[PDB]
Amino acid sequence: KMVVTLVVVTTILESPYVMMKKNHEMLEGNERY
Repeated sequence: KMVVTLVVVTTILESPYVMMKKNHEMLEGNERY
């Protein structure tokens, strides 16, 4: 075929600031918290 030619945000689990979700093991990304 055609061949070519050549922000880290840290935190800690504290209520009510950052808490675990219900389906935290069933979801991924930034929606886990």
